[PDB]
Amino acid sequence: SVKSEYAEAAAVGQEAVAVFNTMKAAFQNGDKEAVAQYLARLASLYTRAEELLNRILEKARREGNKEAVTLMNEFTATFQTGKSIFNAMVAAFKNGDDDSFESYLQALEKVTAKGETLADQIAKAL
Repeated sequence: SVKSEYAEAAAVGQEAVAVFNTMKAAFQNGDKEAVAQYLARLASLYTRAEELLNRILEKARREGNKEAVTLMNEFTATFQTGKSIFNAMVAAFKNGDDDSFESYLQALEKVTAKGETLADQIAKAL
């Protein structure tokens, strides 16, 4: 079902949350060796989630589920905000800019925590 696919994409999302929190602890400890690996893992997770969310949106459209389309449009636009912030973090790590890294990390956390309200309504609309 579109709903089973949504639950799968939500689980990938929660996987990225878990890796993000481990990455934050490593950043705070100064384990540059670990942060680089977590960043690569997160990028692969975000790429997968984006693909899954897009397939779900296109299926909702083909089903004529207007309400799910609206919510998925709003959700994917916010997903892109987080992805822009994540890309900025990746660049800041590569430049050695821990100050910017922390700032972007904090921003990505609240773009993520504020997207929580919408993920719940998407499940119910699909």
